[PDB]
Amino acid sequence: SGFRKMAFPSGKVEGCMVQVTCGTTTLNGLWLDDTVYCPRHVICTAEDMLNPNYEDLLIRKSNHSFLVQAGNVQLRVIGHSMQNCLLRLKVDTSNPKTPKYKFVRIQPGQTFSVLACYNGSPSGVYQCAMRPNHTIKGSFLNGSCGSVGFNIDYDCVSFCYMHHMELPTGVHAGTDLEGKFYGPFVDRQTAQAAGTDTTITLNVLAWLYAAVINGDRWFLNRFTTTLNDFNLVAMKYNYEPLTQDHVDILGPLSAQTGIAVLDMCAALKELLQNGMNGRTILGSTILEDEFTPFDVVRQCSGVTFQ
Amino acid sequence: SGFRKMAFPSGKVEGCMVQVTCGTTTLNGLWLDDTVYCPRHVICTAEDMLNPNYEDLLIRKSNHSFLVQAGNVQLRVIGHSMQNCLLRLKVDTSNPKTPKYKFVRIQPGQTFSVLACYNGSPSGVYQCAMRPNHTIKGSFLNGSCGSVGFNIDYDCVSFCYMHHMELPTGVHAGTDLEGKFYGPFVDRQTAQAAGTDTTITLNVLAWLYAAVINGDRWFLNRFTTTLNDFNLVAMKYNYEPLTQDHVDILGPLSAQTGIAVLDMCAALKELLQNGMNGRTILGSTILEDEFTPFDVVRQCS
Amino acid sequence: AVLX
Amino acid sequence: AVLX
Repeated sequence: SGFRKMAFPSGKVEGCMVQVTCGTTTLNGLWLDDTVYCPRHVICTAEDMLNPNYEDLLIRKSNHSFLVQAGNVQLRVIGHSMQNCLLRLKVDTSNPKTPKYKFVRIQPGQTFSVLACYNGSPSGVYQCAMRPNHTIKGSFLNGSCGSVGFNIDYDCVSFCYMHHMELPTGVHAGTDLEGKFYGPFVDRQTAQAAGTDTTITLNVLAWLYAAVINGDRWFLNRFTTTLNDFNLVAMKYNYEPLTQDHVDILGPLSAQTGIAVLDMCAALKELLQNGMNGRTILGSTILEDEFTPFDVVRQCSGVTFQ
Repeated sequence: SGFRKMAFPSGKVEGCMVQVTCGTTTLNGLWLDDTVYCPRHVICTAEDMLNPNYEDLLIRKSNHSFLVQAGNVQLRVIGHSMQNCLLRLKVDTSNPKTPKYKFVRIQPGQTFSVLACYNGSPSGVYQCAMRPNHTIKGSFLNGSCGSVGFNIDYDCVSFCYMHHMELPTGVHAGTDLEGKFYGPFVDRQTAQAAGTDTTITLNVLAWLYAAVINGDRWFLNRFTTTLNDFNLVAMKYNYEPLTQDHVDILGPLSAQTGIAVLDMCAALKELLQNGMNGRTILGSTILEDEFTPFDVVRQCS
Repeated sequence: AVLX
Repeated sequence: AVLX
């Protein structure tokens, strides 16, 4: 028993982390087969970062100007190009630790694990969510760019995030593994701000289902609501509007517990307007929004990875 | 910026996980060099669990009765012995994935990462603290026994925990890697109860330093306090008493934030007495106590 | 307690 | 924003 936010085991990703250095700029890269992926802003030293013309700035760079380091070993770069906001280095050695993998672009609300790295050295791992405002509330210091987010399915690593920057509010922005940013953000040290964020309603509902699955069910009531009536209430508390698509995603959790989604929405509505009144839910005093419906199934089902 | 309940990367430990089966019982084991460590209760049946005698049960086993598998592959057990509440199985081949490691017994209040496993396969990794009552608030299903807790420094894994049991309140109990239980628990299925838990004051102060370092500052105040005055209050709220040693430990974070430890204590004192009133600290509406000072320093450098 |  |  118990219910914890868990990261995926990070071994398969650890085996891919390398160090990429241009001049005095050192950040992390992702080594898969004979390609190293990293943030293109690695090529910038000093204040180049204000308004870089990456395309031209890159044209000057040579292969020997990239110092790629994997453990105690320097990897020989034999090619380089740009793909959107990512640099792609071709090295002369295919990574023997390459796991089965996939590049995916995730949707706002979806969760993933982040392996925080510095100088190519994995340092910590944590679970987080892509916020509705397209940022993540991570924990990153200087030199963490190139750190990746990922999920694991059976034996396949789905890479879904590479870290590029910290916004003025202390939250974080980055790209998919095709180099395309999540959100309207661009990779320059200009002024950019995150939009107002909302609570991930779909995930809260999943978590309430989690609670019920674990015998924590005091908040359930004998009423229901229409979707529209739920949204009218929830949006006042800064919750994402709930859609019929979301309702369908909660199907399996609804079937398992025998609780219709709108009946649960009625529970959630009552919880928002009245608070908990001292009680807790899965040991939390707060309504949790970083577990997806699928996270809940995976955990309550002891899913493992090969 | 930002502050997350962060675990150590689990790869070095993943490469040590194996499956140990006895008759109809399967658990996880830890495979280092040519030894596999697992909980001794792997040799118990349904009947044997109310009051097992592990010496009796163990003598009735041979090497051949232990099925050890690394992935799909069976490892030949060529030796067995008991070290407290652990079984040690010698196998005829060495784990090339064995990291630099050591076994350490941690103290209550310290933190470590847990690699939750089932059938020798990693499921997830999460960070937690050893409660003052020696339990862990874990997430463990059937078959998770043998999962280990660990810390990493440089390239050296310090194994500090192996999971054995779930108590009736639903919290967790285990041993160090010599098989000695944390707390007065035994590996048998009798009603056992955890001592009343308490809040790890030292960690709460560290976490308030983490808050300050990330701009969360509203709880600070002009006051200061003495150690004794602080303790008289915290103890009313079931907080562990703070000692000079604990004050000293908070020194570096004190220096970094320019907030005196006893000033931070006064802040905490007012929080305990007045509550938080709607407000949050680092996203939480309660005081977090599963971050040590060293954890805070590491993450917030 | 349950042996887990 | 800061390129981290």
